[PDB]
Amino acid sequence: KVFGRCELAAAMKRHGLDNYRGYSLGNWVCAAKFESNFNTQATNRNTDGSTDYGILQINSRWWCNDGRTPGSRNLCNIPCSALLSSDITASVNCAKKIVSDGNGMNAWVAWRNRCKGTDVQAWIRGCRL
Ligand SMILES: [Cl-]
Repeated sequence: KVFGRCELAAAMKRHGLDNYRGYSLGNWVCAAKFESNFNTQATNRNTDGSTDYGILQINSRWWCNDGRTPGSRNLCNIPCSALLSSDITASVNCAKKIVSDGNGMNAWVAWRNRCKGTDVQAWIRGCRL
């Protein structure tokens, strides 16, 4: 599923991401835009053999199991394929664990490089929220 911008904003808010760990809802929409372009089915391999999955590109080395990543930890205790569903519940629950770990949203390279320090609130403007 390719979410609309305001459509994904409403869903992330419904699942309690707005202001989660102090990160306003705009930070999460911006991150999804640049990690996956709002596409729940996005997958991208990394150099270390792991792969990033879903609308927030969660990694198979530590967080989910795709059965092909050596040293997998599956800390979110889910198959990575669950991160590609049209229902973002699984990606949201795992993202909550990631952002709580210690480095905050810096765990998302696209957020650090393209969202952090910008007008992230622009990513929810015009949305009926
Ligand atoms: Cl915001």
